[PDB]
Amino acid sequence: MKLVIEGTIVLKTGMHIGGSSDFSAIGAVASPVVRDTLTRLPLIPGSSLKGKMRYLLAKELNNGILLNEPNNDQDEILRLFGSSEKDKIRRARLKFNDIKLSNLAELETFNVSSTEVKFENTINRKTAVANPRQIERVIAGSKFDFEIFYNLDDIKEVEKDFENIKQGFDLLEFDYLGGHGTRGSGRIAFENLSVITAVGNFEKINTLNEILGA
Amino acid sequence: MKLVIEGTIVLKTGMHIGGSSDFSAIGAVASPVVRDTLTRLPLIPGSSLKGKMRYLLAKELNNGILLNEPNNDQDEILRLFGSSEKDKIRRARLKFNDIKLSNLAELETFNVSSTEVKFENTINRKTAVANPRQIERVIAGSKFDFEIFYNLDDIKEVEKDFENIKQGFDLLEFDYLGGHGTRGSGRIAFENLSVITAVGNFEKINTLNEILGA
Amino acid sequence: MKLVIEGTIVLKTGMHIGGSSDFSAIGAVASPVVRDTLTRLPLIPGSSLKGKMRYLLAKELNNGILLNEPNNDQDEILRLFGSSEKDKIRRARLKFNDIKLSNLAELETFNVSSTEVKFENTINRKTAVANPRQIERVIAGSKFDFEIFYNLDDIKEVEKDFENIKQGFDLLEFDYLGGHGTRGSGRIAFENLSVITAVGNFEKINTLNEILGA
Amino acid sequence: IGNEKVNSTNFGDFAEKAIRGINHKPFVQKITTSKIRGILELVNKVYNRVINTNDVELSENILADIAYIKVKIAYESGREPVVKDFIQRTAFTAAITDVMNQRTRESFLLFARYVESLIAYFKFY
Amino acid sequence: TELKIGNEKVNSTNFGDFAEKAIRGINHKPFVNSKGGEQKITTSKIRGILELVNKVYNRVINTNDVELSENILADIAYIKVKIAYESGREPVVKDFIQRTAFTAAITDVMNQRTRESFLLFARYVESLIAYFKFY
Amino acid sequence: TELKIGNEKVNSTNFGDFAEKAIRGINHKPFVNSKGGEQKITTSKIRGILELVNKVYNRVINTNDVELSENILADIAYIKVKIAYESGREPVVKDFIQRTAFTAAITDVMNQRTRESFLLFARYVESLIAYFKFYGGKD
RNA sequence: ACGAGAACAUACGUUCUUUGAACCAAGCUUCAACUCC
RNA sequence: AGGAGUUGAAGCUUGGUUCAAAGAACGUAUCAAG
Repeated sequence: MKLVIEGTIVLKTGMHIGGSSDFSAIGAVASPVVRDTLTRLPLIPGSSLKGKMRYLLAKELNNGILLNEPNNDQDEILRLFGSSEKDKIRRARLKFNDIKLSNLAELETFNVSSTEVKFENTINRKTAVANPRQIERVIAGSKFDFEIFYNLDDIKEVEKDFENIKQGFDLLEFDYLGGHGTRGSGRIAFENLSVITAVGNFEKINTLNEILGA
Repeated sequence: MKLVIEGTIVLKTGMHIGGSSDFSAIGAVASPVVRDTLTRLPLIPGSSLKGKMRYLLAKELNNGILLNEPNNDQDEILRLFGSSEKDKIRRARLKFNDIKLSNLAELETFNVSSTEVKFENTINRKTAVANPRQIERVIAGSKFDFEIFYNLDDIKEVEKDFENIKQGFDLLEFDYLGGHGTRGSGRIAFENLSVITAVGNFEKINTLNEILGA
Repeated sequence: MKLVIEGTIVLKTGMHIGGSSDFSAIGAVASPVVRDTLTRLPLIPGSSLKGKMRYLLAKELNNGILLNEPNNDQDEILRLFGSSEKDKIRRARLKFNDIKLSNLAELETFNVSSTEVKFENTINRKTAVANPRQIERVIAGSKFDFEIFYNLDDIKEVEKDFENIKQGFDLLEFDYLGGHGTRGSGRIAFENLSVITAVGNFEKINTLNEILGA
Repeated sequence: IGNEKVNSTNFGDFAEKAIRGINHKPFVQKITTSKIRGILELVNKVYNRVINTNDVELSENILADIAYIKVKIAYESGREPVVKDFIQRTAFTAAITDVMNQRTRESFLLFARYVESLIAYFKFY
Repeated sequence: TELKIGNEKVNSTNFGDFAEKAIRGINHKPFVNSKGGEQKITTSKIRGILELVNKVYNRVINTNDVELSENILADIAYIKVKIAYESGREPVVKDFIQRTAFTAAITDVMNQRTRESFLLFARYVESLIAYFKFY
Repeated sequence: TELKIGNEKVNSTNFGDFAEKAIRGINHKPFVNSKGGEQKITTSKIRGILELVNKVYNRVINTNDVELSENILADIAYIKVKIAYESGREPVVKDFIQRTAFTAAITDVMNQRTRESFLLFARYVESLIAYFKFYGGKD
């Protein structure tokens, strides 16, 4: 049985994830955000969401500090986000996906593009001169409908797994998702979370649905 | 645990921050104020608040003057605002956020727009010919309800960290926040200052709220 | 460690300053006064006070003549008001603020409005046909409570800097503040000057009120 | 924001219609550019004090001001017949009485813009 | 998107070309001041007209809604009145308004009460004064 | 795919070379401001021109169709208005705009209302700024 | 009665860390509330 | 006995200054080598 964790990521601030570090232009936006190049719609990679969730969730478990290699931190983290140790390997139950922006229609009704340019600088404090900085940022209020496939390997662990998943989702609400987060960007807020089956039907889907949808 | 530093920034003067990313007219404002582009509500970037607070706090600490890079502050400032020096890298305990204008209804109650245009000029000293400019600027008495996340990692250093944070806010009361500050703008003040927990409870939460509520 | 220069500007004459975005009725005042646009009650911009003080100091220092660009003034002026030359940017130790009207209650005691429309014209001397105008001019006997943040850099120059500040306070007594001041406006009187610390305690602060508030 | 069939928008259009009604088939000696300006000057002398007030209602002194400019234009209409035809073909005293029975600041600004539009469109033709 | 002048239309790809043709109509056949002399309009009059528009422009580009508010369109009507008055002041201003058809554009804005129509009108006025200063 | 300036056409093989020739023709014969000495355009004004181009260039590179949308062409026409305004203000800007022929380029961008024409114009102006900083920089 | 048969180039991994769009600049310059009868 | 006529005119509409800096640039595991 395989479950699908359906929801929406809502941007509270910028969320500057991703980009080619090549030259863009001379006086134009530098380090653009990652996009789905067929549409060139702004994108959340599943790698970013998975890595940030794994970091925060493995910091809350192993209570306090996380000073270790990611291939061996905590057994719940290992069974949730995969493993690659030599004599001890188990699969990830979660399959993250590349998230695309979904509310471009609502952003077109406001006569705004899906992305903006934030202007920054710094002040070299010995000479007190400025050094400007343009970064592309997705606008706030941008919605990102995501699907994560959950591989239900064992019935005895699924409630602890979604307790940990709701724990990681609560941890991401008080942290940033990508990019210059300590400078007022990247703040997200998960909403409309639910779990539905892929094929067939799961019997105790309700305890999962409202330990996660609460 | 993580803590949330809730509060508000009230403006005593203009506080013009930022540069669009907008076209300009030829009889209207040059350098308009930065905005949250979904709502076209004026915004304080978290980068500006973090940079000004870091500069003032690392000017008070390191008693006297500072002339160095951000990586060469003392360990209080490096541990509070992050670091990127080569081996002794420190993750930032503070996460700032983009601060939208928060009391728009109470500005509209006095029947005025959220921003103003402030007419300026300069005179050439040898020919006495004027040179006018118009800067968009937020109106005084605009309140900005902010929140800053704090990362409780070492419980024996949280007292000194919040002492330093209240020090930085009390310095930033006597200084501008951004833009044309020496020429009469940017003077802010800090009100409604408190700290709350993200999830759970911190044991000496009263000794942090008292050191900020004075 | 900052000092705050509390004071009061007392108006002897009109002092019409500023450009508004008010639509002007054609039987009414044209080019009205600048206002603090929340209540839009009369305002002295900080930029106007800084510009006049820098002008009158840069006449008396470098005694007499003045035909140079503002970055090429004397060292006292650049270290007191700021610089933008590429090699040596000086961060200004002064910080002016927009000064709102304070004694509106004192004016309502006298039962007068806070400003007044002054009637002027221009006689074309060829055919003696006039050309009228109205200007909105603040009334005399109006106070303006201000406070200028002195940013203390080194105590070897604070005495000379407040002596120059009291010199610029003296020099603006005999010259206008803004607008049509060569024709009888803008006569100010700096009354009840003082200085105080923001936090901490300046040990030689009793000498500073002697050289300033006297 | 109603104020007797003339909104915050169509005030200049009503004044243009009134002046074009004046310009063809006038009274007998057409009205000059001095009395109508005197009306403009008295109403904008009230307007300066009005627009530098703070609140959305009117004081007692302001109602005294509109009442006294009503008796002033009553006197000035009592002087000449051409200004009687001017104030008759305008809804001027109607606007003043509506300011009496409405007592709202935006209505006074609308009436001031109406009489300013009267001045402007008299000058335009 | 749409703004009519006569039977001849100006839209938002195009206002620079009618500003060309409008100013180059003001030049090459200028105003005659009831004399044999020549007279063209000064900088301060047309740019007082620009500042008259830009008192409204600073509150429209700052806003969100696709329909203009009543305060804004009231000040648009005020712009039309001030146009009529400063036309009545000087005959050179009257023929500048009549040739560079400004009353037509401001009445178009008052008819279609949309945000983008006034923004196009502001583009057209700024382009008028741009091509005034260019020549 | 080929933008016309004067009697010789420029495309994506020559705009760096054309802008280099234009900048190096601005030097060796600079502009005189009706006084004794020469005067060339400063950094800040041409960075204003480049910022005006970049305000559209930041949006065009994330577009789909090969023909530009109408709000892009609106901003291109308004760039033409702004350049014509700022050149009429100062004659040193008019000399730089006419000699490093800008108005003809932006008009022929407005004729062939395609994406590649505007990109050719934008890389042309970017190369123009680049070669101005390359030759005789004052930093 | 095919140098063949069977075989996922796969598992793990945050485009991320540090950075005030700043600094400098009087809405001012020149104007008789006036002329005529 | 007061009538008219000027209700603002001209000038500047931003000037200059830095216009992405330092880091990491794949690490591992089978494969192989021993």
